[PDB]
Amino acid sequence: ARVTVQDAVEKIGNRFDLVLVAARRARQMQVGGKDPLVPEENDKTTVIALREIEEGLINNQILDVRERQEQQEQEAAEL
Amino acid sequence: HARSTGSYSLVTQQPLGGKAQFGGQRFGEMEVWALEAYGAAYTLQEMLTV
Amino acid sequence: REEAVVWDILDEVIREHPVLLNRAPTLHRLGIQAFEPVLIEGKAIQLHPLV
Amino acid sequence: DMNTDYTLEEVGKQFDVTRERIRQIEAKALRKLRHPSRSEVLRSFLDD
DNA sequence: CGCCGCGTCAGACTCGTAGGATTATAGCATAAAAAAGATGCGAAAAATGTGATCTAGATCACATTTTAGGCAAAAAAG
DNA sequence: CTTTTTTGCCTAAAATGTGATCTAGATCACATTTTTCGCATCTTTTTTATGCTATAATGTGTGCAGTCTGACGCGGCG
Repeated sequence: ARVTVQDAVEKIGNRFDLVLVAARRARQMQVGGKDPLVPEENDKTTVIALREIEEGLINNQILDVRERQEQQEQEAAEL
Repeated sequence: HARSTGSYSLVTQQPLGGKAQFGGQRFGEMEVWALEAYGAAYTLQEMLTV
Repeated sequence: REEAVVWDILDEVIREHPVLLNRAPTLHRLGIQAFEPVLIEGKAIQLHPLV
Repeated sequence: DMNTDYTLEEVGKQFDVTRERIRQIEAKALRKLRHPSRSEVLRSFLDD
């Protein structure tokens, strides 16, 4: 997955989509501090973004669902 | 030469040139046309502005 | 001071931190590229020759 | 933490007219602080 | 209509190298405005001075009590 | 049997313990003389805005460009 960004575009369909959503996710990981799912293996967040996108775990859709559910529950618990 | 961060211009606040004064490296605009053909809007933004 | 940890950390960071590459004239799109870093004991960038 | 400069008598009325026991409390605060308690983090700014 | 004169305005990119300017041109006098002190005003605020409140160790001839070991003789070893 | 080593005694002797009873120390919130400071005067002191000088004097160029050039506009230019 390191030198090759190939599988990520046959999964999604676009370079631009994978780059954008990956920068999003690993910004929520770089500064937000959420955990990974696939093992870490001592490499900067870029690899883990690419890998998580490569297996069928994260995508803009699933990011939307996760942030939706957690924020809705946040609004709920605030009251 | 390398240039991390240092002096800037005065009218334009822009990094300078020349290793003698710790010069940033200019990019011609055709280097920009490159990522026009790639589409790197955020790197574009970066190197334009900040 | 040049502590060894400086370099240990630097190798630690430089991992997976990609970089750009520019010759002039950047006439067409491929007159610049983007590679992964690897460090060297000298003031002389190496590169893959074929390009 | 203000745009202000308060040093004297106004304080005397807001809190206590006493003025030079405040000086004694300057000596206090140095003693509370200077004796190596929190000096070490200042001394990195000593080179400033 | 089909010229003619004339003018306008473009001339591939990212680096490096040196410091650097010159001519001549009137004179005096006045009254005004703004710059360095002294003075001074000895003022605001650090020192000094009010007297009554408190307190932890300090004492000497006793009574033990340890030290204190100097001798000599009792006991242990040569 | 003689030596020495030990302890206990003699014999002289320092160290321990009574606490009761003061006494010089230090506190302690608040008024006074000194620093020498800051803005208004003077007060010079320098500097600066302004004002005249009565033989006589009457049209530049001033140092350069080396003239790019091909196409197209546009005013003419007929």
